[PDB]
Parts: sequence; structure tokens; C-alpha cells
Amino acid sequence: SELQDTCTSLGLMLSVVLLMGLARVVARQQLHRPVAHAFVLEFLATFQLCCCTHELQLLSEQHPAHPTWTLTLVYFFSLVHGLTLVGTSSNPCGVMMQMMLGGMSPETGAVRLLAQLVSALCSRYCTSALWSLGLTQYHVSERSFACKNPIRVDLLKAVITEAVCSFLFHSALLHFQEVRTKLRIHLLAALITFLVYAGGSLTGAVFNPALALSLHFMCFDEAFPQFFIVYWLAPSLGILLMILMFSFFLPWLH
Amino acid sequence: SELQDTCTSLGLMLSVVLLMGLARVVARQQLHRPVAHAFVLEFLATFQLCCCTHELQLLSEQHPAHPTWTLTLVYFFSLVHGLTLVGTSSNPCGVMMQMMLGGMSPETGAVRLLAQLVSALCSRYCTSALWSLGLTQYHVSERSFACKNPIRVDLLKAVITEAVCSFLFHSALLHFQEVRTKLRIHLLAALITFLVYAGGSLTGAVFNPALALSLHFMCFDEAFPQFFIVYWLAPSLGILLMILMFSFFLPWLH
Amino acid sequence: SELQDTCTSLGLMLSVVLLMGLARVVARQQLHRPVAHAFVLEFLATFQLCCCTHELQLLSEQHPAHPTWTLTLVYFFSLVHGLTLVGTSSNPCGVMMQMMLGGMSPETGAVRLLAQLVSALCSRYCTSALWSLGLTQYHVSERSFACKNPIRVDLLKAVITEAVCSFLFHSALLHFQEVRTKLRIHLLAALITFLVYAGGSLTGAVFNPALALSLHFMCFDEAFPQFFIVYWLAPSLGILLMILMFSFFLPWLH
Ligand SMILES: CCCCCCCCCC
Ligand SMILES: CCCCCCCCCC
Ligand SMILES: CCCCCCCCCC
Repeated sequence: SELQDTCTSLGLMLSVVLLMGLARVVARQQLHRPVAHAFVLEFLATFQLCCCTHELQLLSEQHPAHPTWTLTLVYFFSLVHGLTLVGTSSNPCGVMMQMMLGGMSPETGAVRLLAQLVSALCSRYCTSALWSLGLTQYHVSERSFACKNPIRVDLLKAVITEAVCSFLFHSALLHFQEVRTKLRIHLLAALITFLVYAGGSLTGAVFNPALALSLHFMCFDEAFPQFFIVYWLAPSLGILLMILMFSFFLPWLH
Repeated sequence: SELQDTCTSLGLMLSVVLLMGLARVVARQQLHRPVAHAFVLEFLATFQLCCCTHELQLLSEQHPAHPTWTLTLVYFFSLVHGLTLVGTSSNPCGVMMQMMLGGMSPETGAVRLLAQLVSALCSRYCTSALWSLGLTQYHVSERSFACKNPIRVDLLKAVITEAVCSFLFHSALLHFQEVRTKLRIHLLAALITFLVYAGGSLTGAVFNPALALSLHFMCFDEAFPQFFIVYWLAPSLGILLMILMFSFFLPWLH
Repeated sequence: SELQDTCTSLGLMLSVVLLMGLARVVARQQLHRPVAHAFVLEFLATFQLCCCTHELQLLSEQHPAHPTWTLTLVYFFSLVHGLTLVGTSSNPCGVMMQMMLGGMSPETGAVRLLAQLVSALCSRYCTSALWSLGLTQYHVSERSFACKNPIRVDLLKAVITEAVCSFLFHSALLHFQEVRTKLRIHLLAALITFLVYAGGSLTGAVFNPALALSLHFMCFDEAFPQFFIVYWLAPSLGILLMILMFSFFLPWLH
């Protein structure tokens, strides 16, 4: 059973990576509107990131005796996302950073933000639509779209965790811009793995409002402000701390 | 209580970073003597590193159920030190490396070493002077300036830990000189976090004679040679191993 | 006893690094045949990597209460191998990568593969020949050349672990080619440490057919196909996945 349970989980994620890769190839051959192409690529990139993260989290909770096993898979798939999702953010907090600490206009930023939000809801539905066709034994429940409360620490602790992780990732994302592309993807994948390892036991270390929407949508519906604070406000506060540090403090300090 | 306990701890460290940042700005505007400016900046940089590390260690022991939570804060503040303390070492072992494996003259090296030692004692006093004004509930004890014996492993194990960590950090510090500044700070912050994670449970992973003086001054007074060996001799032995490896062995090997 | 037990373990590894360093220097002064020089250097590099890994694993199992202590030593010696074993692979899977995803001819690749295999068997014999002269208390058993079954996870889990680790390391090895040499060695040492930390509790995280031959030769003899699948097939499958990803998928995707 576990032989079929594990193979199906990896197979679906590799299927999704190939399926969104083909969709990117197809879109790149019949989408000559720059705004429309920006929307579709962001929709595909967010869908891949959400579905793979959904499967990775489900794999982890089915394998509690080997926490280090999923850590390598988290690194592997973070590296895969970097190599295949070039030119996208798949993160609303990343879009605010490029609009504020960068040259991204609000016109293209609004389209990317919308594409991420539609993809996050679509990824959850496809996540719920999948796992209902049979396949894995644990997929039969399909999580029953039941809130699991990813955050167990206090409200203040979770906000600090998400703000610091958002600050740590996006500052590196901003500071690795001039770095060689191949090296940068490996560095960001390593940083993502550390943040997940550091924050996964406390908050889940999402620092991604769109990804948190797909993972914990039913948690959001039950208690909106508490989840909206931890996963939408706190990561956005890490981006604001980058503005204060890298636009006001450091330029004046040096 | 824990909501006020945690907020005060972060608030003080961010206060110190801003307060030493302003002092650096003020010093940079009224200190035209190059030797005097070198002393003050090293005093401010060592004070910030000692006070933040004091608060981080105190936060960690108050939060034993979430060891990964402090790990992100350790990374965050290591990154902050790299961004704000440019041009300083805040490490006596780093000064020996620049005097020996570098062009730093003993004239400027002696001033930096003194500034670190005055700052380490001043940081401890300000650490003891603080926490006595009330503020946090656990601050009321203010650690009671009581030896906590940071090293529990055998004497040989702790010496190896401090020598290897000093070798690992300072070799990277030497080898990341040509690396882009923004990338280098992120890499050294990650390395610091690993060494603290790897060595914190055994020695504390200081590899910094000045920082160890502030953290464990009362431990030093009770048993000097044992702490002087682990925290002053062993880190200095890691620098010597770098001289043997990178000046004698490797040049002859290649 | 443990003071002598630990000092002997570090002393032998540093002795081997110096002894293979001198042999490399001697070979570089009396070997004018390029094929012969390629064989000897690969034999010396594989011997150093196998013997140090043998001692590191033996140190780790003698020190179960301080798992983080050996992690720093694993990083330290991985960094040492990078600095002293320049121009070699010490990995059969690395040789396939250079023959397939690179310009290494099969003529020089076959000599390197043979040199690794002779060294792995010679390292095991010298490992068994050593520890029989007395020295450490735990060396007296000298592991009794008894199978320890490094893999406890299921067959499917171990194959995934070795394939992913081989993919993760060798893709970074391929993508760090243009990176500065000094930075690259530090990055690969960090990646090796993570893979060992991530995979050591499940498989041992070898992703090195030659190294696995020396470590678990008696395990190989007892149950060949099961160990040949995990340590020879699975790492070679990670290299094949790199070919599919970096020669077929990514070029067509972008
Ligand atoms: C602790 C989990 C994350 C560790 C990542 C280390 C990667 C090294 C640089 C590629
Ligand atoms: C920025 C490179 C990745 C950071 C990983 C640091 C891990 C340290 C704690 C294990
Ligand atoms: C030099 C970059 C930081 C090194 C971190 C390695 C962590 C490996 C064990 C988790």
C-alpha cells in the first residue's frame, strides 16, 4: 500500500510539473497579448506551486517517522519550481515587493495578483476534485476539506514567524538579482527549505498569501481575521520592513 | 505575559540596532581621526552583536518547546548585523586573521582588539544595568549574573567544536571576500546559523573571544583557564589552522 | 579513554589528508603519462574520501548523544576534500555526468571509474588492516567487517532518497561550474552536509557507488541486488533524471 501510496504522490507532482510545462509551451505559441500571457503564466506557476505543496504536506503527515525524508523532497521540488517557473512570482507578497522595491507597474501587478488568487482557488478545487477518483488510500478522504489549524503557536509568535520568513526570503530574492541564474535558484531553494524546516512546525512557513489561501481555505472561512492576520498581514509586514530597512535605514546609515 | 515578554525582547534588539546605527551616523559626522573612528565603530559593532546575542540566548531558554522558532530569529539578526555593521569585525579572532592572513597592521589591529574588549565588558554591564528597570518578567532576575556553564561536553570536545567553527566561519569569511557584498552577507548569516545550530547545544558556538567574554564573564571568573581555553585558545587555534592550510599546505599541494 | 578515542579518530583523518596530499605531490613530480596521472589522482582522491567517511561514520555511532557535533565535522571534512582533491570526482556517478552531460571522453572516464573501484576496495582493506594495530578501544573490533544495514526504510523510499540526493548534488555540481572556485567548494560542502543530515538517518546519503562499495562491502556480499539497487542503480537514476531535465525538458520548456 505504502509503495503505491508514495509512488502516486510523486507521480502526480511530476505530472503537474510536466502538465503546466506543456501549458506554458502552448501558451507561449498562441498568446500574443502581453497582458494575457502575463496572466496565464502566473496562473500556471501558482497552480504548480500550490498542487505540489499540497502533495508535499500530505506526504509529510503520512510519514511522521522520517521528517528528514520529506525535507529532501521539499528541496528537490523547490529547485524544480525555480527551474521551470522562470519569469513568475507565484507570491502576492513578491508582487508587492516588485511594485514597491522595484519597477513593476500596478497595471501588470494587478493582473499577476488576480492570476495568483484565481489559481489558488482553482488549485484547491482541483486538489479536492482529485483524490476523489480513488488512487491513493489516504487520498480517499481527500483531507475532507477540514480545517487542520496549521498554526499552533500564539498569535504574536505566528505573526513574527511569517513576517521574518517573508523578510528573509524576499530580501534574498531582491539581493540575488545580480547573481548567476543557476546559482540563484539553488540558493533560493535552500533558503525555502530552511524556512519550511524552521517555520513548518510553528506556522507552516508559507509567507505566500496565495499559497496560504489554497492550503487553508476552510481554515480561513471558519476564522477569517486570525488567518488573514497570520498569512496575509504578517507576510505583507515583512515586505514593509524591507522597505524601511533597504530604502530608509541602510541608505541613511551608509 | 508572554505577549509582553516576547515583544520587549525583539523591541530592545531593534532599539539597539537603531541606537548603534544613529551612533555610527553621529560618529561619522564628527570623528575625523582615522584611529579614533576605527575604535568607535568597533565599539558600537561589538556592543550591538553582544546585546542582541544576549537577548537571543535569553529568548531561546524561555522558549524551549520551539527551538526552530529562535533559529529564524538567529538568522534574521545575523543578516541584520551584516547589513548594518559593515567595515567591522566584532571578533578578536577575525582581527588576528586580518593581521596574519591579510594586510591589517598591528597598529590598527590593536585598537580594534581593545575596542572589542571594552565593548564586551560594557555590553555585559549594560545588559546587567538593563533588565533591572522592570520591563519583562524574566528580566527581573536579569540572569542574576550567575554562571550557567554553556559547555557541557568534555574539554576536548569543546575545543574541537570552537576550533572547527572558527576555522569554518573565518575561512568562508576569507574566501567570500571577492563575492558580491549582498550575496556574501546572506551566505555568512546562513553559516552563522548553522554553526549556532550545530554547536549551540554543545558549546554555544561563539568562536568569538569578545562575545564569549560578555556572555560568560561570571563563568570566566569562577574557572578562568577552562573557559579561557575553550573560548579564547580554541577559536584562536582555528585561525592558526587556516594559516597552516591556506599558507603552507594548499600552496605546496597545488 | 574517550579523550584518546576521539583524538585518534581526528588524527588518522588528518594523517590521511596529509598522506594523500604528499602522494599527490610525489605523483605530480614523476608521472608524465596523462592517463597514468589521471588514474593515480583518482585513486588517491577516492581513498581519502572513503577513509575519512569511514572514520566519520564510526565517530558518529560512538557519539549518539551529540548528533550535531559530528555534523560540523562532516562539514569541515567535506570542505577539506574540496580544497585538497581538486581535479577529481571520487564518484562514479559524477563520472557518468561528465561523460553524458559534458565533454569527458569514455577513454578517460573508464580509467577514472576503475581507479575509484580499486580505491574503494583498497580503502576498505586498509580500513580493516588499520584498527587492528590497537590504537582506539572501539577500533579493536574494527567493525568486525559485519553488515550493519545502513538502509532501514523501504526499498522504494531508499531508491527515491539516493536518486534525489544524486540529482540534487550533481545538478549543483553542474550549475556551480562557472561559480568562483573558493565559493563553490563552500557551497558544495554545505550541500553535502545537508544531504547527509537529510538522508543519513534513512539511507546514509551516499549517492556515490564507489563510496558505498567501501562502506557496505560485506552488506553487498550478503544481499547484492538490494544494495546494488539502492547504491548503484538509484544514484545513477538521479544522473539520468538530470539528462531528461537539463537536456530535454528545460531546453524545450524555455
Ligand atoms: C536545514 C534545511 C535547509 C538546509 C539547506 C542547505 C543547502 C546548502 C546550500 C545549497
Ligand atoms: C541562504 C542559504 C540557505 C540557508 C540555510 C541555513 C541553515 C542553517 C540551520 C540549519
Ligand atoms: C555556507 C552556507 C550555509 C551552510 C548551511 C549547511 C546546513 C547543513 C545541515 C543542515
